[PDB]
Amino acid sequence: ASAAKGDHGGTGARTWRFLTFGLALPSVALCTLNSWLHSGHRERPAFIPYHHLRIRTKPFSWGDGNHTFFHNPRVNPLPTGYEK
Amino acid sequence: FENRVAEKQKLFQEDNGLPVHLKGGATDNILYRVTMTLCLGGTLYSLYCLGWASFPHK
Amino acid sequence: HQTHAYHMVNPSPWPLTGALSALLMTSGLTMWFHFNSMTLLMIGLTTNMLTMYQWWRDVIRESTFQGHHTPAVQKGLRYGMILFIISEVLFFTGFFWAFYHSSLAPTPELGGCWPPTGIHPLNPLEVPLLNTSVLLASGVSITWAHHSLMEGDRKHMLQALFITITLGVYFTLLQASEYYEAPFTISDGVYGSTFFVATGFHGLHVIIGSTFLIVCFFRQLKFHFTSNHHFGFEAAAWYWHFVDVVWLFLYVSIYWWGS
Amino acid sequence: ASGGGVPTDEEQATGLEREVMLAARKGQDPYNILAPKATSGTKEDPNLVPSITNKRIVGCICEEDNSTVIWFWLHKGEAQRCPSCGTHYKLVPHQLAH
Amino acid sequence: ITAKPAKTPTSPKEQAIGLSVTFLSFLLPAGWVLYHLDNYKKS
Amino acid sequence: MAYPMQLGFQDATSPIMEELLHFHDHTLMIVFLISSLVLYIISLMLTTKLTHTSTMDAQEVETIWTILPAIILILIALPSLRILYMMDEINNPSLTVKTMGHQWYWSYEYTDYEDLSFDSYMIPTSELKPGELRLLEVDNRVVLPMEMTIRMLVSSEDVLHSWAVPSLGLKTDAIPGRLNQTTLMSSRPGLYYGQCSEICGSNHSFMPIVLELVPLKYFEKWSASML
Amino acid sequence: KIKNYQTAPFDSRFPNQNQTRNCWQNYLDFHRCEKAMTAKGGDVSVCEWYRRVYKSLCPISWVSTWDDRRAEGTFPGKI
Amino acid sequence: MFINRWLFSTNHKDIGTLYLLFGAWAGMVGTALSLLIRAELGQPGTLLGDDQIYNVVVTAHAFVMIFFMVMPIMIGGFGNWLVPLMIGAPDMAFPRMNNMSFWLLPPSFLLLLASSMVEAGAGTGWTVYPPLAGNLAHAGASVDLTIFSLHLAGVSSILGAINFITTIINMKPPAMSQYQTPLFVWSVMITAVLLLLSLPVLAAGITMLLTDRNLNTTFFDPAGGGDPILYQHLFWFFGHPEVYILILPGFGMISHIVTYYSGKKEPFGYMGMVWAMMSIGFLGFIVWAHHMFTVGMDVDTRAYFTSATMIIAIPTGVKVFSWLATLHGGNIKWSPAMMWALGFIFLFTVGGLTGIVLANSSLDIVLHDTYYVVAHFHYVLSMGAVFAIMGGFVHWFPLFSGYTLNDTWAKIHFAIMFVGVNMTFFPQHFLGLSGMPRRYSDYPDAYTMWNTISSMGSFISLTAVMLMVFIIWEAFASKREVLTVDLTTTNLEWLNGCPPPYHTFEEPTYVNLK
Amino acid sequence: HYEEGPGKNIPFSVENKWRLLAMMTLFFGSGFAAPFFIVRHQLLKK
Ligand SMILES: CCCCCCCCCCCCCCCCCC(=O)OCC(COC(=O)CCCCCCCCCCCCCCCCC)OC(=O)CCCCCCCCCCCCCCCCC
Ligand code: HEA
Ligand code: HEA
Ligand SMILES: CCCCC/C=C\C/C=C\C/C=C\C/C=C\CCCC(=O)O[C@H](COC(=O)CCCCCCCCCCCCCCCCC)COP(=O)(O)OCCN
Ligand SMILES: CCCCC/C=C\C/C=C\C/C=C\C/C=C\CCCC(=O)O[C@H](COC(=O)CCCCCCCCCCCCCCCCC)COP(=O)(O)OCCN
Ligand SMILES: CCCCC/C=C/C/C=C\CCCCCCCC(=O)O[C@H](COC(=O)CCCCCCCCCCCCCCC)COP(=O)(O)OCC[N+](C)(C)C
Ligand SMILES: CCCCCC/C=C\CCCCCCCCCC(=O)O[C@H](COC(=O)CCCCCCCCCCCCCCC)COP(=O)(O)OC[C@@H](O)CO
Ligand SMILES: CCCCCC/C=C\CCCCCCCCCC(=O)O[C@H](COC(=O)CCCCCCCCCCCCCCC)COP(=O)(O)OC[C@@H](O)CO
Ligand SMILES: CCCCCC/C=C\CCCCCCCCCC(=O)O[C@H](COC(=O)CCCCCCCCCCCCCCC)COP(=O)(O)OC[C@@H](O)CO
Ligand SMILES: CCCCCCCCCCOC1OC(CO)[C@@H](O[C@H]2OC(CO)[C@@H](O)[C@H](O)[C@@H]2O)[C@@H](O)[C@H]1O
Ligand SMILES: CCCCCCCCCCOC1O[C@H](CO)[C@@H](O[C@H]2O[C@@H](CO)[C@@H](O)[C@H](O)[C@@H]2O)[C@@H](O)[C@H]1O
Ligand SMILES: C[C@H](CCC(=O)O)[C@H]1CC[C@H]2[C@@H]3[C@H](O)C[C@@H]4C[C@H](O)CC[C@]4(C)[C@H]3C[C@H](O)[C@]12C
Ligand SMILES: C[C@H](CCC(=O)O)[C@H]1CC[C@H]2[C@@H]3[C@H](O)C[C@@H]4C[C@H](O)CC[C@]4(C)[C@H]3C[C@H](O)[C@]12C
Ligand SMILES: *N(C(=O)NC1CCCCC1)C1CCCCC1
Ligand code: CUA
Ligand SMILES: [Cu+2]
Ligand SMILES: [Mg+2]
Ligand code: NA
Ligand SMILES: [Zn+2]
Repeated sequence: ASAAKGDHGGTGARTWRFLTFGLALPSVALCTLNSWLHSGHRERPAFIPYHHLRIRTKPFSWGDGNHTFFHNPRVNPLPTGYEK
Repeated sequence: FENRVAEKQKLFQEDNGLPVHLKGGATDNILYRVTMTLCLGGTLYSLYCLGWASFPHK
Repeated sequence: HQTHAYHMVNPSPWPLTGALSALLMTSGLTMWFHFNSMTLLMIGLTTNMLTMYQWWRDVIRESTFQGHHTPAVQKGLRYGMILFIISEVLFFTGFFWAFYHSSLAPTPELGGCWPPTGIHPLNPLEVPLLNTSVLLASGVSITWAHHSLMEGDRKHMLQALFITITLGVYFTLLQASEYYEAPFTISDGVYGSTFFVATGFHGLHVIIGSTFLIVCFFRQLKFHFTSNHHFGFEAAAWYWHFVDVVWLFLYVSIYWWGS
Repeated sequence: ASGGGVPTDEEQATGLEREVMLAARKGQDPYNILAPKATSGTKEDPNLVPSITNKRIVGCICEEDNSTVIWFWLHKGEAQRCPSCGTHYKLVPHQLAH
Repeated sequence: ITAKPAKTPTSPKEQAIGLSVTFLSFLLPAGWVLYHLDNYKKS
Repeated sequence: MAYPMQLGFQDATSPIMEELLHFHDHTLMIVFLISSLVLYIISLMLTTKLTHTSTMDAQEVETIWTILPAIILILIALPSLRILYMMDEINNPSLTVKTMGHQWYWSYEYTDYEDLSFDSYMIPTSELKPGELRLLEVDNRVVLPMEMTIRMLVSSEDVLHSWAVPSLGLKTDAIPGRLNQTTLMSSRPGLYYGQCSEICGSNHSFMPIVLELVPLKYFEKWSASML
Repeated sequence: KIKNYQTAPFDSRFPNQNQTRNCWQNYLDFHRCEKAMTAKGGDVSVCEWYRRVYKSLCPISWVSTWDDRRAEGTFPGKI
Repeated sequence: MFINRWLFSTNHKDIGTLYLLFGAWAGMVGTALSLLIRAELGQPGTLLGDDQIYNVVVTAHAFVMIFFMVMPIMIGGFGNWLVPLMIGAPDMAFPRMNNMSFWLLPPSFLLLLASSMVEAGAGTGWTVYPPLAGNLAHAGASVDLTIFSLHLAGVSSILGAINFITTIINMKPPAMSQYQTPLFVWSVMITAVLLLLSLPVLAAGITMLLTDRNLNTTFFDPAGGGDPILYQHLFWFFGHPEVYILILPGFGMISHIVTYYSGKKEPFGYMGMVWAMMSIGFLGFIVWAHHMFTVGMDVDTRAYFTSATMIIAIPTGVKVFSWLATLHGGNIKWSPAMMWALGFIFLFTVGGLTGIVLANSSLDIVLHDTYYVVAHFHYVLSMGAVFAIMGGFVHWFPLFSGYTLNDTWAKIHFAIMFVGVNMTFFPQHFLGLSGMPRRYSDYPDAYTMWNTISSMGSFISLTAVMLMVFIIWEAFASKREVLTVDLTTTNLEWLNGCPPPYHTFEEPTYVNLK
Repeated sequence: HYEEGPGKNIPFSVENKWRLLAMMTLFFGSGFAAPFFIVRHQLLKK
């Protein structure tokens, strides 16, 4: 490909700055717009004690040894089901 | 800010026979002794931990 | 006197302290994992930080201050960095191999399907796409920083490098948020396993790359870099691209194709 | 869109890096970064081997594309010949650092 | 290769001593452990 | 089983193992030839006062010692691959038996019709009956019909194990969560031995496999009574 | 009826040494079939083949485990 | 001054020395471990206990011989000592990082000793396969300490590889092309590239095992949808290249020893030797599954791996025949070193050839996990690798120390070891064909004779090891200082005297470009 | 700067052949003995 733009006669500092502010950052702003729009907590799914999930072959070296490191009560059930 | 590299160049090229890790002054000495103490101490501590775990506590 | 351009390094204690810090951390993790104690691990991490700081400090002293980095010494450092990145790539290779092995032939325990039964994948068009535009954008800004530095523009080099770092931090925060919002955990089978371990390690590389960039930032402020000699910056930038590229693969494989 | 403030090598290079740079500028090579071009190697036109002492190890690649290199100490004095191809080498002692 | 005469010659007697000491340093400790192997197995 | 002072392979009990004995003989000859050729050449180079220390040209003899070995390899690969594919041939078995490896014994399941299954443990040295083989006897043998194509499925319920029977040329790893297949066909009636072939802990050396090959008829009665 | 089964015949879909899927597939197929028939008012006897096959190939413990899970509601497979 | 020199070193020679000392000590540990194995197998019955303690010994024997003896000696020892001297370099590119490669080893070795001290040790085999290595069949710290030991050993090697490759590419005389560097230098670089590419995969794999054992991941656990066979692939992808990593530097030394004692100024077919090491190194990355012929793979896959594995015999053949062509027409000096090199050429070929037997998946079904494999690898390692180390050791000892060894004693040592190793491993081919499995503390009665002879052979080897320690003492005790060495015109490492000064090549060599 | 030449480029002393014999005997003897004692250690735990 060749993109859809042009320059190339001499790729220098001004050109890359132009790309930072004119392409790169605006793209980040659009994806920031889209993301903080499609967010919103999705209704947590019903708990089913599936044997291939919530694995516990050895307790974690922290807490009560049953909570994952970034455990989120709202969405991460314990092997026995969601928390109170 | 101002460019003070020249000063630092002078200090580090100063012929005092000091190895680069201590050529910056007394602080280097301190940091070194702290580092070395932690390493040697922790290592000793680690040997103790090994000795402890080597035997059954039934 | 020497009539060659190579660097004869002053006897240093850093290799030993680093070696010992390695022993303290591995020993430390074992102590943590089995004898419920973090003391050793704590000391290990500390001596390690101390070692790295002093070791690289000396490297800056030997180069910027002592002039030991002749074109030949610098040429060697380029090779060293390229070889280092290569081994880091191969390390990831093992993880991508694990991912593809598990995802292409889902076992009966997963319900013979991918993603496994009971796993609800994040949407690749949401935070993952954002994360992607963030890293790609930092790639553009770091390139502007490089050209600014080569063109002798101090202000704009600092400006661009700062933007790059912010983006790296932004990515790191977004990813930590995602880890917390994720309905699945590392304990959720081979899917959780491959996901967090791969993106986990990549997350760590991003943190390291960022730190490297920050070091360059401060060395820039202190005028360490000349418009023609700034290998520390070049290495940090190569490392940054490496990190960016690994993300693209994670994105395409785990987040997009793997959902 | 542009400005300055970043040092140059000419303004900031120090130590050996600086010497190599200055030497290179004069068209010299005190730090052996370049490979010396050979003379005819005859008794009359020997290869001049710079040195800072009274002897220097010489490596002779007798014929182009040879994989074996002939090594020997070239001493101060009468020209010596490669034990393999017989080309001549003569040591031309000291200086470098004024 | 050419070399100078031994600066501190090791007589045949001396060599018997080094050899014997060397062999024993390997053989003794091991032999002791191996000897008491039954005293270890059940104790 | 192996006999005292055995040098080669245990006698072939299946057509495939026979095939392998012949292939191994073929291979071993080449190995012997090449190794003795090399030892000979070494002694030839070291037994003459004549010398030639000047530069020797290589782009000529390298052709010889590149093409020759290449040919020799093809001479080994052909019959090797013929036998490999032969082992993969579709055969359509008359019976299917499963074996699960456990720490430290094997369990067997003949579930084609009835739900027959049993554990197979090594007979302790102290409880061996006179004439019985130390470390090799098991309480319950794997009774199977002779001269019939049997499908053996292997797996494990804990760590890895490997189900092997040398006289038949068999060795299939017992991996938990996996079902490995192999075909068994004994040309003769008898007792055929094997041992766990994958490190599995404390008693890896003590969990043998003993097959009892009998005529179809006896196999049937045996099935019935093992209910 | 069209039976007289000895053992599970070679299945061209699973021609290699790894038969894990062969057992799995047949176990699935049987319980899927048994479901639709017990559903639409039909005879489960048509599902007989798959039961024989998975019976032959599947280790007792796998079948047992799978059966226990279908009952518990935690069977990962789609039936 | 002592600490500055031996603990804060930045000198390639001193670092190489430290490596030699470490490897020598490690070799004693591995020998002790090997003797314990043969003692247990010396007579039917149980000597130490069940398979657990026995396999903790078998596992340790392997890690120690491989990671602490062979690699430190060949790569860290001979590599650091000779590479700079052979290209006329003042030192290595990253002299400080080099020092760290060394200091990571004692810690790494410590973790290994720890692992065997705590709990019931790690009786897993050096391959450390799950589930046996998992937190259920091997609960406790043992296996975790073993993984950590490998991690440290791995970083040490990766750091060393980065240093060697950079030094060899960037620090040769300006006029010297890569096609003008000695074969040992080539061997070291190729080994380094193999390390750089393979160890990271190993690291990935043992990390996944660590997390399965400690963070509830299920990479190799079917319950979570994992696969024990995934581990085997990751392990062996590193494991095969590793065996080539263990032999390549040996190939390099053999080329130098054979050329030297043949009174030749160069090895036969230099470019053919370079091509051969590169091909071997490459092929070594695409043949790993030959260690998994019984796990149950598709027939096509097994046919590919049989073929790819056999091809390696071609480049290896070129090397063997070239060493013979180097001996051809030479004024042979029957030195102890030459003897080790000749034994190497023969014994290695044997082990390589039986390696070719095993490459046939068909036959491997029956030979896999039997003593035939143990016989194959001990010929190439305990005879190949080890003989290259011994030959290199006696040849260069005078260079490193400044003293000469007693030649007659060295010849006696060679003879004892030769008998020992052959008596130990030859009969194992028999035990293999007849079905004796690997990793067994006891065996059926029929295997008694060969196991008895093998163990006797191992004691002979022990006598040889003890003798060598004495011989090294006698050299240092008598102090016969070196005067002159022959063939220096084609052996640059000797040109600075014995031992060379702390700093060599302060003034680089002179090399015309013409 | 450091000592150079035979017997000086090493971390142990070779001044006295007997003191040296002792060093070497401890050095290699310790390495060789280690496995035996660890085995004893393991048998003495249970
Ligand atoms: C130590 C115990 C020995 C027991 C011996 C046999 C007793 C037989 C009774 C009675 C004998 C007759 C009745 C039984 C016949 C059985 C035939 C069989 O089933 O057949 C298969 C069997 C038996 O094979 C044989 O048919 C035995 C072959 C023996 C070759 C020996 C070379 C020995 C050299 C030096 C002595 C050994 C140590 C050094 C070995 C050094 C490496 C070879 O199993 C093998 O395949 C074993 C070998 C595996 C491959 C090694 C390959 C390269 C080896 C040597 C090349 C040397 C070349 C130069 C020539 C040799 C130069 C040195
Ligand atoms: C380099 C590798 C190496 C070496 C040299 C050896 C050497 C020996 N090995 Fe082994 N061995 C392995 C690597 C090695 N081994 C591996 C990887 C395994 C498999 C592990 C597993 O199954 O998991 C194994 C397995 C193994 C088994 C099979 C265990 C089983 O399946 O139950 C046996 C059995 O007899 C054995 C015996 C021996 C013996 C008696 C020696 C003797 O020949 C040793 C004699 C002494 C030496 C060769 C040491 C000499 C070197 C030095 C001491 C350096 C000296 C100092 C200087 C020069 C400076 N080894
Ligand atoms: C120094 C170490 C070393 C080296 C270089 C090799 C080299 C080779 N190895 Fe081996 N190997 C090991 C160490 C080594 N190996 C170890 C440690 C194991 C077991 C690991 C474990 O499970 O613990 C092992 C296991 C092993 C296996 C697995 C067996 C099993 O577990 O069932 C196989 C399979 O193919 C094999 C093959 C080969 C081959 C084909 C070579 C080839 O590279 C050899 C090529 C050499 C020659 C062929 C000889 C010289 C050539 C000629 C004279 C030319 C003419 C030849 C012909 C025409 C054939 N090796
Ligand atoms: C913010 C993004 C960046 C990620 C990293 C940041 C913080 C975590 C701390 C260290 C991580 C460094 C590397 C990755 C190692 C393990 C995977 C971690 C990735 C991670 O952080 O995964 C988390 C799991 O945490 C866990 O167990 C983690 C448990 C933490 C202990 C670390 C375990 C130490 C093991 C390291 C092995 C070292 C070997 C490496 C050797 C390299 C070569 C020699 C995910 O959280 P969760 O609740 O399960 O699911 C989310 C549900 N809401
Ligand atoms: C599905 C899997 C998922 C995982 C995927 C994850 C990530 C993707 C992978 C990669 C992307 C990452 C980063 C890319 C960005 C920058 C890298 C830096 C490159 C750079 O910018 O390189 C420059 C030039 O090219 C040079 O080096 C050229 C010289 C190179 C020298 C070093 C190489 C030496 C090593 C061995 C040599 C190999 C030999 C080849 C022949 C073998 C035949 C088989 C710097 O100069 P220098 O060293 O002085 O050389 C002088 C030659 N001009
Ligand atoms: C699977 C196993 C494979 C089996 C291997 C088979 C081995 C090959 C067997 C024979 C090879 C034949 C090569 C013939 C070359 C002639 C030898 C000769 O004589 O060597 C030189 C040729 O140079 C040259 O090729 C250089 C010198 C000779 C070059 C070749 C010598 C090496 C041959 C191999 C050495 C033995 C190792 C064999 C390995 C198995 C001599 O030079 P000229 O006469 O011009 O000058 C002398 C002056 N005049 C003119 C007055 C006489
Ligand atoms: C690379 C260029 C050279 C080209 C040669 C080709 C070699 C490798 C690339 C091919 C990879 C894709 C092939 C997948 C297609 C088959 C799908 C499949 O299903 O394969 C799967 C595994 O593939 C997997 O993970 C595959 C995982 C990858 C393994 C390959 C290892 C090499 C990686 C290291 C290279 C470093 C590169 C640096 C990166 C820039 C599972 O195995 P099966 O046996 O089917 O089990 C199913 C049974 O139930 C029935 O028998
Ligand atoms: C929470 C955060 C903590 C996490 C742990 C890791 C922390 C930080 C890692 C970030 C790496 C910082 C590295 C800074 C390096 C500074 C030294 C430097 O950049 O040194 C430069 C050389 O390159 C060189 O050595 C290049 C040196 C390359 C090193 C980069 C490699 C990354 C290493 C990661 C190691 C992690 C280990 C963890 C162990 C458990 C100096 O040469 P120039 O720049 O040309 O200067 C000369 C001019 O002034 C002349 O005019
Ligand atoms: C379970 C936990 C396992 C933990 C294992 C940890 C092992 C070690 C931890 C401590 C190591 C950190 C301390 C700093 C190391 C810096 C090496 C460095 O920066 O070395 C440089 C060379 O490599 C270059 O450039 C290019 C390459 C730079 C490589 C940087 C070092 C990274 C270490 C990799 C280990 C990562 C471990 C994995 C962690 C996730 C500089 O070369 P020197 O010889 O110094 O000097 C030469 C002079 O001319 C400089 O003026
Ligand atoms: C695999 C490597 C090992 C190879 C085999 C070792 C070779 C022989 C070593 C001899 O060593 C010893 O001999 C003893 C017996 O001869 C012991 O003494 C013991 O036995 C006695 C006499 O029977 C007593 O007098 C003492 O109390 C005693 O403990 C014992 O201490 C030991 O040092
Ligand atoms: C190779 C590169 C990487 C090297 C290894 C990586 C090192 C990772 C360190 C992890 O350490 C931690 O461990 C903990 C456990 O000890 C935590 O505390 C916690 O754990 C507890 C102790 O049981 C609780 O009291 C608390 O709630 C708390 O979350 C914790 O925050 C975190 O810092
Ligand atoms: C061309 C190249 C280097 C020659 C040089 O520039 O000196 C040489 C070195 C080794 C040679 C190879 C090795 O000798 C091995 C092979 C020998 C066969 O005679 C031809 C192909 C063969 C694969 C050779 C092809 C080519 O002549 C190679 C690759
Ligand atoms: C063994 C490995 C898969 C490892 C894993 O299961 O994770 C697989 C992936 C791709 C396979 C390769 C590719 O599918 C291409 C080739 C296909 C042929 O039928 C066999 C050899 C062949 C060269 C394969 C060998 C082997 O089975 C490979 C390399
Ligand atoms: N990886 C590596 O050094 N890259 C990163 C890893 C995270 C911490 C900073 C460096 C290694 C490559 C070789 C194998 C082990 C990982
Ligand atoms: Cu079961 Cu070994
Ligand atoms: Cu291999
Ligand atoms: Mg196996
Ligand atoms: Na025994
Ligand atoms: Zn010449």
